[PDB]
Amino acid sequence: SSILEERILGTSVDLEETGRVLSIGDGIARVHGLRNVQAEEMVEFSSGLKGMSLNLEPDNVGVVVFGNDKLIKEGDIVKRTGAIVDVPVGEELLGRVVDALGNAIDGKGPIGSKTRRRVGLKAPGIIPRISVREPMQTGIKAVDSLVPIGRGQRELIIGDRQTGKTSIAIDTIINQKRFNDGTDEKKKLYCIYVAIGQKRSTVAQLVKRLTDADAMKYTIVVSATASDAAPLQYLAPYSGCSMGEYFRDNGKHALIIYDDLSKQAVAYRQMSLLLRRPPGREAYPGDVFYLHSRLLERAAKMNDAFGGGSLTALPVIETQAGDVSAYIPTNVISITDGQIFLETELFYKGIRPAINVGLSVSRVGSAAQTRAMKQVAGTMKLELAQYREVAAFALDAATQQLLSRGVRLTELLKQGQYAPMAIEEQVAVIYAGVRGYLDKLEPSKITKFENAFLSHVISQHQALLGKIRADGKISEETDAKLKEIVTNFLAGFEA
Amino acid sequence: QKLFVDKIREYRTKRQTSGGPVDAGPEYQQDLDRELFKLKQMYGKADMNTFPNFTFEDPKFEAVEKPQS
Amino acid sequence: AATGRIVAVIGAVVDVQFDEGLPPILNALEVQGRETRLVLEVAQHLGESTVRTIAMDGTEGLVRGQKVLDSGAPIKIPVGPETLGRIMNVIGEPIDERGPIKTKQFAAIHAEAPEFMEMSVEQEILVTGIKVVDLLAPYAKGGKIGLFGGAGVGKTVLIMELINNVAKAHGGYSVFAGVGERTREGNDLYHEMIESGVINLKDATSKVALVYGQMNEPPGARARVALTGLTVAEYFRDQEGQDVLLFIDNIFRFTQAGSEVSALLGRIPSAVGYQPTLATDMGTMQERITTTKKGSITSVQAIYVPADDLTDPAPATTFAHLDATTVLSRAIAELGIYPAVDPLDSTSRIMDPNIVGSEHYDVARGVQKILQDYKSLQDIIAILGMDELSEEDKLTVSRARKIQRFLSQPFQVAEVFTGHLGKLVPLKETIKGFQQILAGEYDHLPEQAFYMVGPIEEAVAKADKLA
Amino acid sequence: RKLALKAIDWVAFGEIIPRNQKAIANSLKSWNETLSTRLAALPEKPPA
Amino acid sequence: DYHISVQNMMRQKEQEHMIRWVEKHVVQSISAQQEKETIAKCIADLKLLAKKAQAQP
Amino acid sequence: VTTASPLDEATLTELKTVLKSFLSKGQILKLEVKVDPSIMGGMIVRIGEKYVDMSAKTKIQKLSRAMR
Ligand SMILES: Nc1ncnc2c1ncn2[C@@H]1O[C@H](COP(=O)(O)OP(=O)(O)OP(=O)(O)O)[C@@H](O)[C@H]1O
Ligand SMILES: Nc1ncnc2c1ncn2[C@@H]1O[C@H](COP(=O)(O)OP(=O)(O)O)[C@@H](O)[C@H]1O
Ligand SMILES: [Mg+2]
Ligand SMILES: [Mg+2]
Repeated sequence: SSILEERILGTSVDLEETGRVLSIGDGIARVHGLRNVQAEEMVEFSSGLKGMSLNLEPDNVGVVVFGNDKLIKEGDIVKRTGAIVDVPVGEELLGRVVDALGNAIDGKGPIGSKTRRRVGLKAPGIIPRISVREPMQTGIKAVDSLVPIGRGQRELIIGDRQTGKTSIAIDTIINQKRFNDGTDEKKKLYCIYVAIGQKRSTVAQLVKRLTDADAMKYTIVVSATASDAAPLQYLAPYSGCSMGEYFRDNGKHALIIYDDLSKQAVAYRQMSLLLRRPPGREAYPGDVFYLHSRLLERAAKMNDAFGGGSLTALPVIETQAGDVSAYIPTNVISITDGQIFLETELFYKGIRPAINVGLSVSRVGSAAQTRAMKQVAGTMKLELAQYREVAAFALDAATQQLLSRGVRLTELLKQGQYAPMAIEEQVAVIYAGVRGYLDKLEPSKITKFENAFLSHVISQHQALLGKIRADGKISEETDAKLKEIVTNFLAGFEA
Repeated sequence: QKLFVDKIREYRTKRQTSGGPVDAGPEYQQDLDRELFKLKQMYGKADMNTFPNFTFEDPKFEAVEKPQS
Repeated sequence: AATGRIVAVIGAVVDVQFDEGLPPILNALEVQGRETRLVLEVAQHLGESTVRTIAMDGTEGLVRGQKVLDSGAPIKIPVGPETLGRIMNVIGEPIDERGPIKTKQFAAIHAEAPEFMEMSVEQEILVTGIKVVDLLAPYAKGGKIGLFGGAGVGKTVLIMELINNVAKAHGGYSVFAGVGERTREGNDLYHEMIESGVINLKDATSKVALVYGQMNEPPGARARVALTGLTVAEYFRDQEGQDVLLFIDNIFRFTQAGSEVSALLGRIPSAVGYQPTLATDMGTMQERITTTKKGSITSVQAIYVPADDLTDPAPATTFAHLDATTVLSRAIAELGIYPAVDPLDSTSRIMDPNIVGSEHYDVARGVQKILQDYKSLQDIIAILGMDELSEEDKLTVSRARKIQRFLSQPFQVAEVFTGHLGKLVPLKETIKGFQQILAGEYDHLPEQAFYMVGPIEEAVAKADKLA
Repeated sequence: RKLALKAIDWVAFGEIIPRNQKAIANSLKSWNETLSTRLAALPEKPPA
Repeated sequence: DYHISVQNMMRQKEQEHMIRWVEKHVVQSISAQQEKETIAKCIADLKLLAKKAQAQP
Repeated sequence: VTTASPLDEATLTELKTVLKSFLSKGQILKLEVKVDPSIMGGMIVRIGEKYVDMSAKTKIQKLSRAMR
């Protein structure tokens, strides 16, 4: 009872500058009035809505609304706040779900923040940067061994609909728990997820999936669903990048994900056409390239004079009927540092996740990769490269052995869902395959062997894994041990 | 200030009630009962302090009992 | 409340000028001096005390200077438990010649979507008795379902089969909304629902309500019927605790009708002639058909693809609002396989081992892999011929061709013009029948014995007769 | 609870008299592996 | 867990209804005569407030 | 100047006296007296592009307690 009395217990009025509305329709308002108004400045309406001014013309100002427009009507009053649009920032936002402007929608309560930051800022130049040198681990076997990713990089995920793009990011987010539940702060990573254009129930299921694995304690979710106004979907990614930049400048590392960048361009096209600007190709605005180029340039690796922080990005794109030579995808292909391709034909042939290893690339050259993994992955590259060039015809000395090894190697890369692996276990499981210990078993039974052998190795040989983790490389004694373990378990495992 | 003090006075008037809202509401009790029933159905039926304790035997006991043993 | 004057009439767009008391957006207005009621809806505020509206009926006979009166609220329709067994229209007037509808309360068409904290995340399965759907892309309870297909491929036969199989045994209510379709089909549906017993004319035991606006109406009406159905669907979910089934026929006409007025409103067309606001106004309508912490709604929608094109902007933005997809193909229908469901292009959200079980999932993945492999040999067979293949390829070709036949099925609603008898298969029999074919136990039977039958036992008997 | 089991060599275990006992050993492999997996899955100490 | 959840739900419902009652009775209590007398007091107060604001060029 | 009820002419000339004080450098102010009873009570003043709102709009402020 007294709580509400104290809430109402805690009123000043002052002059303000004002314009009057001339017209209103379809979310665009024409305002007569305001004289000393800056470009890209936030204004406020009578009822409580908010807007931003983009067109400054001799006789009127064009204002876009951040919400519904059924309450604005001709003759109303508009005031100017005096500040360019900005969002709250800090580390009190961890574990919360907020909208595009930093308002809680999860029902917990107000957010106690002390800092604000603009959404449109410039990327770091040439001096404050340094090379990329540290690894970013995901838990996917086919990614950590053939398409490695460093800290400070940009990587593209591109494919058709219903191929598996979201689950890669969901698995990547979960894997980071084993580092955040530790001691040293030089190997922790924070995560940010941004949803653009999706429906609410999918986001609810995603949040429930995250909270049952104890991962919400270090994640931030920013959502602008399909029922929101176009300006909010247009503004959402920058509002999340500005939240990510806070960690980068204080010696910490962070990760950000933009889901369906293709759905921001449609909102930009809708917003621009209603402002009476001429169209272009497919009625897109004339500068859709500059919309993403200034966004994907803000991820960088800072040197020691500025702290040593970093920020990583993973955009997502969708293509129509597997057409990679369209308008929008070609723009974003030429900006990033690499891409991962997903296909339906591989999806229906039992290859899940459906990664096309013949086209996926990573322009880092394995500069940031553990020493142990290189020894067993550099040799798997050659095996698969030589397998692909022969084993597709729609002798025994060379050909039969080649595809006998290749069919075994393909089966090793398949993996389940919501279960990433540590690095050393992947090293062991690949070490078993590459050396030829499994060239006798029928390929149909490889997965059961993988599962049983992993469980046995985890339980009975916990001391061996620590050696590989601590040393970072294999040794003669370790190599001696592994052969005996593998041969004995293979002999005993025949069921 | 004037509106604030008026609302404070009315909040104190609300506090003057012996118990419950001034307007009990013909449907407030019905809505509360419906919500409680939905919560009970979703969470399952539970008694005040019932603590059952029943222990089963060993399931699928595997032995060496065989003709060749 | 206030009076205006008509200033311009062009097609289905009318402009009014108010001396005082400018009405707000989305209010309804009434025209004075007509035999039949005519209602207008406010859309824009132009300036100089003028508004631009959209009509809900024909606009022939209007003269500049005529009087228009204000109402003060959006369109309101009668809603309640007495709409069961009746037929309404866009603005809630009875068209079944049985008198007025006496309900206690009314409701407005336009509202807002449920918030984020009211969502439910439970998932179950729904059994339909059709082999392809249950085996490959099963449905769910309280989810959204869409049926894609061209013209003449069979969407409405499937909708009527689903009605016949599911609606009758349901314990809750049902709502059918028809947008932009044939009138004679509505008459047929009304008469057969009278005959079955769902609609009762002498008591209060009906369990369906009907709302219609067909393809003989001006575009203003066809852009607003689906919300009229949505309102009566939502009343049974919120005020009462009930499970509701909602059937919508050709929701594509909701989008097409909106682009016939975009040009008259003074906008720049975006792409293939569509209006710039195509995704936002679809998202506004779709987000209201959901399941909350007060009830459940199950949706079945039929969608149309122009000129057999799946990349058209209209059907390409509906994929993101569904939980299960069923795509129909003309090429399959040419070969005589009914229903013509494409097995390599249909998905569902609950196809995972931890919901449907391991065995079902393994069988589905095996049949999909076998189907995919046979598609990659078409170029060689089409030119060089069957003789160039090895033995294993011939075996895979024979097994895939046998599997394709067994996916067809006879429907009960098609018995009149096909000379067959309807069938209904349980789930276990389908799983076991596909396991047996995958295991090769029936390699000694002709491929023509697996055509238009139910359970697997009927294949051996038809093969035995066809010796 | 705490366990005290004896390590075995399955290579020599297969050498013991297998006549008319192959099925028993095949079942024993499954039981011995699966029970160990289940035991390792859950902590021996009582929950919190 | 069950009992705690039920009690919390009851608390939330009561808070919401009390807020609604207070606001509605504020609107109801405000009467035309109250408005006249309060508007006279406000004429004095707001004239002084305008003097205060105008004192700051 | 906008008000819910018609203010007295003596209060009107007092208001003119203080409004000229705000006007400072300029000419004779043009006063439009408007009586809108929609507001519960208060006073709304516009002077060029300046704008001060002192009316029953504070109910929204008191309603915001429910949010926080
Ligand atoms: N490794 C995997 N094993 C099994 N199923 C998988 C795997 N990866 C993805 N799937 C399944 O693939 C389907 C599609 O996955 P996902 O939701 O990631 O697709 P998407 O590319 O995001 O699609 P959309 O365009 O609809 O958003 C889901 O049913 C998911 O369970
Ligand atoms: N299951 C079926 N069995 C036999 N014929 C069918 C079946 N489904 C569709 N057809 C054919 O399609 C025609 C009806 O098409 P229709 O369902 O009206 O297509 P749409 O739903 O696209 O309008 C019928 O004349 C019939 O010949
Ligand atoms: Mg996705
Ligand atoms: Mg049809």
